[PDB]
Amino acid sequence: GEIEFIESSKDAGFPVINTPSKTKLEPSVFHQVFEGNKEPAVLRSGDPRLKANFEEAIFSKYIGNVNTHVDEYMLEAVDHYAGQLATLDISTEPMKLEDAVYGTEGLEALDLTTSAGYPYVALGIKKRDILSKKTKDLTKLKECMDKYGLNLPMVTYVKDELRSIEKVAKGKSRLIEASSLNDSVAMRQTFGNLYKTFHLNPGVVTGSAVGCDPDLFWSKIPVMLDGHLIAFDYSGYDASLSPVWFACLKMILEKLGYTHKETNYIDYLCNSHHLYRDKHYFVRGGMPSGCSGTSIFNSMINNIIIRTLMLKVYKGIDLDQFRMIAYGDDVIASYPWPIDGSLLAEAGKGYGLIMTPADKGECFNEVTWTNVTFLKRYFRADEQYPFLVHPVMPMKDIHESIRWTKDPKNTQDHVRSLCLLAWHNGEHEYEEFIRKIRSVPVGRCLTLPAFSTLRRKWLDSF
Repeated sequence: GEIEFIESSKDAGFPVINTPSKTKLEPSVFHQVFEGNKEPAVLRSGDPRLKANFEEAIFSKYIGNVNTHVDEYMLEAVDHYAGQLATLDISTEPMKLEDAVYGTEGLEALDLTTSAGYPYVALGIKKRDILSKKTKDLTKLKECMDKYGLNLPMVTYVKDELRSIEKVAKGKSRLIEASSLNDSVAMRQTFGNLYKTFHLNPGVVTGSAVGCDPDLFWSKIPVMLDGHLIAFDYSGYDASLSPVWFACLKMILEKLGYTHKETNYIDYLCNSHHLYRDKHYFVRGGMPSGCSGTSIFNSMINNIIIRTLMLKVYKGIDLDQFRMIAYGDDVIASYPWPIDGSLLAEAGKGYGLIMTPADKGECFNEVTWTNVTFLKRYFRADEQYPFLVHPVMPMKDIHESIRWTKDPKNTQDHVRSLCLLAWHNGEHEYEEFIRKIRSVPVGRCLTLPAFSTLRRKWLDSF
Protein backbone atom coordinates (compact mmCIF):
# COMPACT_ATOMS: atom_id res chain seq x y z
CA GLY A 1 0.00 0.00 0.00
CA GLU A 2 1.05 3.55 -0.88
CA ILE A 3 -0.41 6.89 0.19
CA GLU A 4 -1.08 8.58 -3.14
CA PHE A 5 -2.55 11.91 -2.02
CA ILE A 6 -2.99 13.76 1.27
CA GLU A 7 -4.34 17.24 1.95
CA SER A 8 -6.08 19.32 4.61
CA SER A 9 -9.64 18.05 5.09
CA LYS A 10 -11.08 21.57 4.98
CA ASP A 11 -10.02 21.94 1.33
CA ALA A 12 -12.43 19.12 0.41
CA GLY A 13 -15.23 20.25 2.74
CA PHE A 14 -14.67 17.57 5.43
CA PRO A 15 -14.85 18.74 9.06
CA VAL A 16 -12.03 17.84 11.41
CA ILE A 17 -12.68 14.44 12.98
CA ASN A 18 -12.23 14.87 16.75
CA THR A 19 -10.85 11.48 17.67
CA PRO A 20 -9.48 10.66 21.14
CA SER A 21 -6.19 12.33 22.07
CA LYS A 22 -5.73 10.94 25.61
CA THR A 23 -5.53 7.29 26.60
CA LYS A 24 -8.37 5.59 28.44
CA LEU A 25 -5.73 3.28 29.98
CA GLU A 26 -4.74 3.97 33.59
CA PRO A 27 -2.65 1.95 36.06
CA SER A 28 -4.85 -0.62 37.78
CA VAL A 29 -4.76 -1.64 41.45
CA PHE A 30 -2.48 -4.48 40.31
CA HIS A 31 0.07 -2.15 38.68
CA GLN A 32 2.58 -2.45 41.55
CA VAL A 33 1.87 -6.10 42.43
CA PHE A 34 2.96 -7.43 39.01
CA GLU A 35 5.95 -6.53 36.83
CA GLY A 36 5.55 -5.04 33.36
CA ASN A 37 7.12 -2.74 30.80
CA LYS A 38 4.30 -1.82 28.41
CA GLU A 39 2.55 1.57 28.42
CA PRO A 40 -0.31 3.08 26.40
CA ALA A 41 0.44 3.68 22.74
CA VAL A 42 1.22 7.24 21.70
CA LEU A 43 -2.00 8.91 20.57
CA ARG A 44 -0.82 12.43 19.73
CA SER A 45 2.05 14.31 18.11
CA GLY A 46 3.03 16.10 21.32
CA ASP A 47 3.52 12.99 23.49
CA PRO A 48 6.70 13.58 25.55
CA ARG A 49 7.74 9.92 25.30
CA LEU A 50 8.06 10.15 21.51
CA LYS A 51 11.55 9.63 20.14
CA ALA A 52 10.40 9.88 16.52
CA ASN A 53 7.98 11.83 14.37
CA PHE A 54 4.50 10.52 15.21
CA GLU A 55 2.65 11.18 11.94
CA GLU A 56 5.54 9.76 9.92
CA ALA A 57 5.68 6.76 12.23
CA ILE A 58 2.01 5.79 12.07
CA PHE A 59 1.98 6.02 8.27
CA SER A 60 5.39 4.40 7.68
CA LYS A 61 3.61 1.03 7.38
CA TYR A 62 2.61 2.08 3.84
CA ILE A 63 5.92 0.89 2.42
CA GLY A 64 4.80 1.02 -1.21
CA ASN A 65 3.44 -1.23 -3.93
CA VAL A 66 4.98 -3.73 -6.31
CA ASN A 67 3.22 -3.03 -9.59
CA THR A 68 2.83 -6.37 -11.33
CA HIS A 69 0.26 -8.53 -13.07
CA VAL A 70 -1.26 -11.68 -11.62
CA ASP A 71 1.51 -14.07 -12.64
CA GLU A 72 1.54 -17.83 -13.31
CA TYR A 73 2.36 -18.69 -9.69
CA MET A 74 -0.51 -16.56 -8.35
CA LEU A 75 -2.94 -18.08 -10.87
CA GLU A 76 -2.12 -21.62 -9.75
CA ALA A 77 -2.22 -20.55 -6.08
CA VAL A 78 -5.71 -19.09 -6.55
CA ASP A 79 -6.83 -22.25 -8.36
CA HIS A 80 -5.58 -24.54 -5.62
CA TYR A 81 -7.13 -22.58 -2.75
CA ALA A 82 -10.39 -22.06 -4.67
CA GLY A 83 -10.61 -25.83 -5.11
CA GLN A 84 -10.50 -26.22 -1.32
CA LEU A 85 -13.12 -23.53 -0.73
CA ALA A 86 -15.38 -25.13 -3.35
CA THR A 87 -15.75 -28.05 -0.91
CA LEU A 88 -17.64 -25.79 1.52
CA ASP A 89 -20.49 -24.79 -0.86
CA ILE A 90 -20.32 -21.12 0.08
CA SER A 91 -23.48 -19.23 -0.87
CA THR A 92 -22.97 -16.00 -2.81
CA GLU A 93 -26.61 -15.07 -2.18
CA PRO A 94 -26.95 -11.79 -0.25
CA MET A 95 -27.44 -12.26 3.46
CA LYS A 96 -30.82 -10.98 4.67
CA LEU A 97 -30.50 -7.48 6.14
CA GLU A 98 -31.86 -8.41 9.58
CA ASP A 99 -29.48 -11.38 9.75
CA ALA A 100 -26.51 -9.27 8.59
CA VAL A 101 -27.23 -6.59 11.22
CA TYR A 102 -28.69 -8.22 14.32
CA GLY A 103 -27.10 -11.66 14.32
CA THR A 104 -27.37 -15.19 12.96
CA GLU A 105 -25.53 -18.47 13.38
CA GLY A 106 -21.95 -17.86 12.26
CA LEU A 107 -22.15 -14.04 12.27
CA GLU A 108 -22.54 -12.11 15.52
CA ALA A 109 -24.65 -8.96 15.53
CA LEU A 110 -22.94 -5.82 14.27
CA ASP A 111 -20.99 -4.29 17.16
CA LEU A 112 -22.96 -1.34 18.51
CA THR A 113 -19.95 -0.13 20.53
CA THR A 114 -17.58 0.72 17.66
CA SER A 115 -17.53 3.82 15.48
CA ALA A 116 -20.37 4.45 13.04
CA GLY A 117 -17.84 6.20 10.81
CA TYR A 118 -18.54 8.92 8.29
CA PRO A 119 -20.67 11.05 8.11
CA TYR A 120 -22.27 9.95 11.38
CA VAL A 121 -19.23 10.83 13.49
CA ALA A 122 -19.41 14.41 12.18
CA LEU A 123 -23.12 14.61 13.01
CA GLY A 124 -23.04 13.21 16.55
CA ILE A 125 -25.01 10.16 15.41
CA LYS A 126 -24.01 6.92 17.14
CA LYS A 127 -24.77 3.36 16.11
CA ARG A 128 -27.38 3.20 18.89
CA ASP A 129 -29.20 6.21 17.41
CA ILE A 130 -29.83 4.13 14.27
CA LEU A 131 -30.01 0.53 15.52
CA SER A 132 -31.57 -1.13 18.54
CA LYS A 133 -30.93 -4.66 19.76
CA LYS A 134 -34.34 -5.08 21.38
CA THR A 135 -36.56 -4.21 18.40
CA LYS A 136 -34.25 -5.12 15.48
CA ASP A 137 -35.49 -1.96 13.77
CA LEU A 138 -34.23 -1.55 10.21
CA THR A 139 -36.22 1.56 9.28
CA LYS A 140 -33.74 4.20 10.43
CA LEU A 141 -30.89 2.15 8.92
CA LYS A 142 -32.58 1.86 5.52
CA GLU A 143 -33.19 5.62 5.74
CA CYS A 144 -29.52 6.39 6.40
CA MET A 145 -28.31 4.01 3.70
CA ASP A 146 -30.57 5.60 1.06
CA LYS A 147 -29.64 9.08 2.29
CA TYR A 148 -25.85 8.80 2.38
CA GLY A 149 -25.14 5.83 0.11
CA LEU A 150 -22.04 3.66 -0.08
CA ASN A 151 -18.29 4.11 -0.73
CA LEU A 152 -17.89 6.63 2.07
CA PRO A 153 -14.50 7.64 3.51
CA MET A 154 -13.06 5.54 6.32
CA VAL A 155 -12.30 7.26 9.62
CA THR A 156 -8.78 6.57 10.89
CA TYR A 157 -8.42 6.18 14.68
CA VAL A 158 -5.23 5.50 16.62
CA LYS A 159 -5.63 2.26 18.55
CA ASP A 160 -5.63 2.83 22.33
CA GLU A 161 -3.67 -0.15 23.62
CA LEU A 162 -0.55 -1.19 25.52
CA ARG A 163 2.73 -1.15 23.58
CA SER A 164 6.35 -2.09 24.23
CA ILE A 165 8.95 0.51 25.25
CA GLU A 166 10.34 0.41 21.72
CA LYS A 167 6.97 0.97 20.02
CA VAL A 168 6.12 3.87 22.34
CA ALA A 169 9.46 5.57 21.65
CA LYS A 170 9.21 4.91 17.89
CA GLY A 171 5.62 6.18 17.73
CA LYS A 172 4.61 2.87 16.15
CA SER A 173 0.99 3.05 17.21
CA ARG A 174 -1.50 1.03 15.24
CA LEU A 175 -4.44 2.53 13.36
CA ILE A 176 -7.97 1.22 12.94
CA GLU A 177 -10.11 2.18 9.95
CA ALA A 178 -13.78 2.53 10.66
CA SER A 179 -15.89 1.75 7.66
CA SER A 180 -19.05 3.81 7.60
CA LEU A 181 -22.02 1.94 9.03
CA ASN A 182 -23.46 2.02 5.50
CA ASP A 183 -20.49 0.19 3.96
CA SER A 184 -20.22 -2.23 6.89
CA VAL A 185 -23.85 -3.29 6.48
CA ALA A 186 -23.61 -3.52 2.68
CA MET A 187 -20.47 -5.68 2.84
CA ARG A 188 -22.06 -7.90 5.49
CA GLN A 189 -25.03 -8.40 3.14
CA THR A 190 -22.76 -9.18 0.18
CA PHE A 191 -20.27 -11.42 2.00
CA GLY A 192 -22.19 -12.48 5.11
CA ASN A 193 -22.62 -16.08 4.03
CA LEU A 194 -18.89 -16.31 3.26
CA TYR A 195 -18.12 -14.87 6.72
CA LYS A 196 -20.51 -17.41 8.26
CA THR A 197 -18.89 -20.36 6.49
CA PHE A 198 -15.41 -19.27 7.57
CA HIS A 199 -16.49 -18.72 11.17
CA LEU A 200 -18.13 -22.15 11.29
CA ASN A 201 -15.16 -23.95 9.68
CA PRO A 202 -11.83 -22.84 11.16
CA GLY A 203 -9.17 -25.24 9.97
CA VAL A 204 -7.15 -26.31 6.95
CA VAL A 205 -9.95 -26.25 4.40
CA THR A 206 -10.71 -22.56 4.91
CA GLY A 207 -7.08 -22.05 5.86
CA SER A 208 -8.50 -19.77 8.54
CA ALA A 209 -8.62 -19.52 12.32
CA VAL A 210 -10.79 -16.38 12.39
CA GLY A 211 -13.39 -16.78 15.11
CA CYS A 212 -11.78 -19.86 16.67
CA ASP A 213 -11.82 -20.70 20.37
CA PRO A 214 -8.20 -21.53 21.28
CA ASP A 215 -9.36 -23.67 24.23
CA LEU A 216 -10.92 -26.07 21.71
CA PHE A 217 -9.13 -25.37 18.43
CA TRP A 218 -5.65 -26.00 19.76
CA SER A 219 -6.08 -29.73 20.11
CA LYS A 220 -7.20 -29.89 16.44
CA ILE A 221 -4.22 -27.97 15.01
CA PRO A 222 -1.59 -30.75 15.38
CA VAL A 223 -4.08 -33.23 13.91
CA MET A 224 -4.52 -30.95 10.89
CA LEU A 225 -0.83 -29.96 10.50
CA ASP A 226 0.83 -33.34 9.92
CA GLY A 227 4.40 -32.62 8.80
CA HIS A 228 7.36 -30.26 9.25
CA LEU A 229 6.09 -26.97 10.68
CA ILE A 230 6.38 -23.74 8.70
CA ALA A 231 5.97 -20.34 10.35
CA PHE A 232 7.30 -16.82 9.94
CA ASP A 233 6.25 -13.31 10.85
CA TYR A 234 5.28 -10.37 8.68
CA SER A 235 6.17 -6.74 9.27
CA GLY A 236 3.17 -4.54 8.48
CA TYR A 237 1.34 -7.20 6.47
CA ASP A 238 -1.92 -5.29 5.97
CA ALA A 239 -0.31 -2.07 4.80
CA SER A 240 2.32 -3.81 2.66
CA LEU A 241 -0.29 -5.49 0.44
CA SER A 242 -0.06 -4.31 -3.15
CA PRO A 243 -3.07 -4.14 -5.49
CA VAL A 244 -2.03 -7.35 -7.26
CA TRP A 245 -2.95 -9.36 -4.14
CA PHE A 246 -6.41 -7.76 -4.16
CA ALA A 247 -6.73 -8.78 -7.84
CA CYS A 248 -5.92 -12.33 -6.73
CA LEU A 249 -8.62 -12.05 -4.07
CA LYS A 250 -11.13 -10.85 -6.66
CA MET A 251 -10.24 -13.78 -8.92
CA ILE A 252 -10.79 -16.29 -6.11
CA LEU A 253 -14.11 -14.67 -5.19
CA GLU A 254 -15.24 -14.93 -8.81
CA LYS A 255 -14.26 -18.62 -8.85
CA LEU A 256 -16.60 -19.03 -5.86
CA GLY A 257 -19.45 -17.56 -7.92
CA TYR A 258 -19.46 -13.89 -6.97
CA THR A 259 -20.19 -11.64 -9.92
CA HIS A 260 -17.80 -8.94 -11.05
CA LYS A 261 -20.18 -6.40 -9.53
CA GLU A 262 -20.20 -8.19 -6.19
CA THR A 263 -16.39 -8.16 -6.06
CA ASN A 264 -16.40 -4.37 -6.52
CA TYR A 265 -16.29 -3.95 -2.74
CA ILE A 266 -12.76 -5.35 -2.79
CA ASP A 267 -11.83 -2.21 -4.78
CA TYR A 268 -13.20 -0.12 -1.88
CA LEU A 269 -10.77 -1.90 0.45
CA CYS A 270 -7.79 -1.70 -1.93
CA ASN A 271 -8.10 1.86 -3.29
CA SER A 272 -9.39 3.57 -0.19
CA HIS A 273 -10.24 7.05 1.06
CA HIS A 274 -9.47 7.95 4.68
CA LEU A 275 -10.07 10.80 7.14
CA TYR A 276 -7.52 11.27 9.94
CA ARG A 277 -8.24 14.22 12.26
CA ASP A 278 -7.69 17.28 10.03
CA LYS A 279 -6.37 15.44 6.95
CA HIS A 280 -7.83 13.25 4.24
CA TYR A 281 -5.82 10.85 2.12
CA PHE A 282 -6.08 8.15 -0.53
CA VAL A 283 -4.20 4.84 -0.36
CA ARG A 284 -3.49 2.56 -3.30
CA GLY A 285 -3.37 -0.94 -1.83
CA GLY A 286 -3.24 -1.87 1.85
CA MET A 287 -5.99 -3.75 3.69
CA PRO A 288 -7.87 -1.16 5.80
CA SER A 289 -7.69 -2.92 9.13
CA GLY A 290 -11.09 -2.30 10.72
CA CYS A 291 -13.53 -2.64 7.80
CA SER A 292 -16.01 -5.48 7.38
CA GLY A 293 -14.25 -8.73 6.59
CA THR A 294 -10.67 -7.53 6.91
CA SER A 295 -9.47 -10.48 9.05
CA ILE A 296 -11.16 -13.00 6.75
CA PHE A 297 -9.97 -11.25 3.59
CA ASN A 298 -6.45 -10.93 5.03
CA SER A 299 -6.51 -14.67 5.77
CA MET A 300 -7.73 -15.57 2.28
CA ILE A 301 -4.99 -13.41 0.75
CA ASN A 302 -2.43 -15.11 3.01
CA ASN A 303 -3.58 -18.48 1.68
CA ILE A 304 -2.91 -17.19 -1.84
CA ILE A 305 0.43 -15.62 -0.87
CA ILE A 306 2.07 -18.62 0.79
CA ARG A 307 1.05 -20.97 -2.02
CA THR A 308 2.44 -18.47 -4.57
CA LEU A 309 5.80 -18.31 -2.79
CA MET A 310 6.08 -22.08 -2.50
CA LEU A 311 5.14 -22.56 -6.15
CA LYS A 312 7.75 -19.98 -7.20
CA VAL A 313 10.68 -21.33 -5.16
CA TYR A 314 9.78 -25.04 -5.09
CA LYS A 315 8.68 -25.84 -8.57
CA GLY A 316 7.57 -29.40 -8.10
CA ILE A 317 5.93 -28.67 -4.75
CA ASP A 318 2.72 -30.68 -4.20
CA LEU A 319 0.22 -28.23 -2.70
CA ASP A 320 -2.20 -31.08 -1.95
CA GLN A 321 0.28 -32.10 0.77
CA PHE A 322 0.58 -28.53 2.06
CA ARG A 323 -1.53 -27.41 5.04
CA MET A 324 -1.92 -23.96 6.53
CA ILE A 325 -4.08 -21.97 8.92
CA ALA A 326 -4.04 -18.17 8.90
CA TYR A 327 -5.46 -15.47 11.17
CA GLY A 328 -4.85 -12.38 9.09
CA ASP A 329 -1.06 -12.12 8.87
CA ASP A 330 -0.44 -14.86 11.45
CA VAL A 331 0.29 -18.30 9.90
CA ILE A 332 1.03 -21.81 11.12
CA ALA A 333 1.64 -24.37 8.37
CA SER A 334 3.19 -27.71 7.47
CA TYR A 335 4.65 -29.71 4.61
CA PRO A 336 5.94 -33.32 4.68
CA TRP A 337 9.45 -32.21 3.64
CA PRO A 338 11.63 -29.43 5.09
CA ILE A 339 11.06 -26.01 3.47
CA ASP A 340 13.53 -23.11 3.66
CA GLY A 341 11.57 -20.13 5.00
CA SER A 342 14.46 -17.82 4.10
CA LEU A 343 13.84 -18.67 0.45
CA LEU A 344 10.13 -17.97 0.83
CA ALA A 345 10.95 -14.68 2.54
CA GLU A 346 13.12 -13.50 -0.36
CA ALA A 347 10.40 -14.48 -2.83
CA GLY A 348 8.00 -12.51 -0.62
CA LYS A 349 10.21 -9.40 -0.79
CA GLY A 350 9.88 -9.47 -4.59
CA TYR A 351 6.10 -9.24 -4.11
CA GLY A 352 6.42 -6.33 -1.68
CA LEU A 353 6.03 -8.38 1.52
CA ILE A 354 8.29 -8.23 4.56
CA MET A 355 8.77 -11.70 6.07
CA THR A 356 11.05 -12.41 9.04
CA PRO A 357 11.89 -15.40 11.25
CA ALA A 358 9.00 -16.41 13.49
CA ASP A 359 8.74 -14.79 16.94
CA LYS A 360 11.55 -12.28 16.30
CA GLY A 361 13.84 -15.27 15.84
CA GLU A 362 17.48 -14.96 14.86
CA CYS A 363 17.11 -17.17 11.78
CA PHE A 364 14.44 -19.00 9.82
CA ASN A 365 13.95 -22.79 9.89
CA GLU A 366 14.04 -23.38 13.65
CA VAL A 367 10.32 -24.04 14.23
CA THR A 368 9.16 -26.88 16.50
CA TRP A 369 5.97 -27.73 18.39
CA THR A 370 7.82 -26.56 21.53
CA ASN A 371 8.65 -23.07 20.26
CA VAL A 372 5.91 -22.33 17.72
CA THR A 373 3.30 -19.69 18.53
CA PHE A 374 0.01 -18.77 16.89
CA LEU A 375 -2.28 -15.97 18.09
CA LYS A 376 0.54 -15.23 20.61
CA ARG A 377 0.07 -18.64 22.26
CA TYR A 378 2.40 -21.63 22.61
CA PHE A 379 1.23 -25.25 22.29
CA ARG A 380 1.53 -27.65 25.26
CA ALA A 381 0.06 -31.16 25.14
CA ASP A 382 -1.67 -32.05 28.40
CA GLU A 383 0.44 -34.32 30.60
CA GLN A 384 -2.47 -36.64 31.44
CA TYR A 385 -4.55 -36.40 28.21
CA PRO A 386 -1.87 -36.19 25.51
CA PHE A 387 -4.39 -35.70 22.68
CA LEU A 388 -5.59 -32.43 24.27
CA VAL A 389 -3.39 -29.37 23.75
CA HIS A 390 -3.27 -26.30 26.01
CA PRO A 391 -3.09 -22.87 24.36
CA VAL A 392 -0.40 -21.19 26.47
CA MET A 393 -0.52 -17.40 26.65
CA PRO A 394 2.78 -16.34 28.31
CA MET A 395 2.30 -15.17 31.91
CA LYS A 396 4.39 -12.11 30.94
CA ASP A 397 1.60 -10.95 28.63
CA ILE A 398 -1.09 -11.64 31.23
CA HIS A 399 0.93 -9.60 33.74
CA GLU A 400 1.23 -6.72 31.26
CA SER A 401 -2.54 -6.72 30.80
CA ILE A 402 -3.59 -6.89 34.46
CA ARG A 403 -1.52 -3.80 35.37
CA TRP A 404 -3.75 -1.41 33.37
CA THR A 405 -7.46 -0.80 32.95
CA LYS A 406 -9.66 1.31 30.69
CA ASP A 407 -12.45 1.13 33.28
CA PRO A 408 -12.00 -0.28 36.82
CA LYS A 409 -15.74 -1.01 36.86
CA ASN A 410 -14.82 -3.99 34.65
CA THR A 411 -12.16 -5.42 37.02
CA GLN A 412 -14.16 -8.61 37.64
CA ASP A 413 -14.57 -9.40 33.93
CA HIS A 414 -10.98 -8.38 33.16
CA VAL A 415 -9.40 -10.53 35.86
CA ARG A 416 -11.71 -13.49 35.18
CA SER A 417 -10.79 -13.40 31.48
CA LEU A 418 -7.11 -13.42 32.42
CA CYS A 419 -7.65 -16.40 34.73
CA LEU A 420 -9.08 -18.37 31.78
CA LEU A 421 -5.81 -17.67 29.95
CA ALA A 422 -3.45 -18.12 32.91
CA TRP A 423 -4.33 -21.59 34.20
CA HIS A 424 -2.98 -23.22 31.04
CA ASN A 425 0.49 -22.30 32.34
CA GLY A 426 0.11 -24.95 35.05
CA GLU A 427 -1.11 -25.18 38.61
CA HIS A 428 1.87 -23.63 40.41
CA GLU A 429 1.90 -20.64 38.06
CA TYR A 430 -1.87 -20.25 38.48
CA GLU A 431 -1.78 -20.36 42.29
CA GLU A 432 0.96 -17.71 42.33
CA PHE A 433 -1.10 -15.51 39.99
CA ILE A 434 -4.13 -15.85 42.29
CA ARG A 435 -2.03 -15.21 45.39
CA LYS A 436 -0.68 -11.95 43.98
CA ILE A 437 -4.17 -10.90 42.86
CA ARG A 438 -5.38 -11.48 46.41
CA SER A 439 -2.52 -9.42 47.88
CA VAL A 440 -4.64 -6.32 47.01
CA PRO A 441 -8.04 -5.97 48.78
CA VAL A 442 -9.94 -5.75 45.44
CA GLY A 443 -8.51 -9.19 44.64
CA ARG A 444 -10.33 -10.69 47.64
CA CYS A 445 -13.60 -9.14 46.44
CA LEU A 446 -13.47 -11.00 43.12
CA THR A 447 -15.01 -14.33 42.15
CA LEU A 448 -11.90 -16.18 40.93
CA PRO A 449 -12.25 -19.75 39.60
CA ALA A 450 -10.27 -22.53 41.23
CA PHE A 451 -7.65 -24.30 39.12
CA SER A 452 -9.37 -27.68 39.47
CA THR A 453 -12.61 -26.09 38.29
CA LEU A 454 -11.01 -24.56 35.20
CA ARG A 455 -9.34 -27.87 34.35
CA ARG A 456 -12.56 -29.84 34.91
CA LYS A 457 -14.59 -27.58 32.64
CA TRP A 458 -11.87 -27.63 29.95
CA LEU A 459 -11.69 -31.44 29.97
CA ASP A 460 -15.49 -31.65 29.87
CA SER A 461 -15.72 -29.17 26.98
CA PHE A 462 -14.40 -31.77 24.54
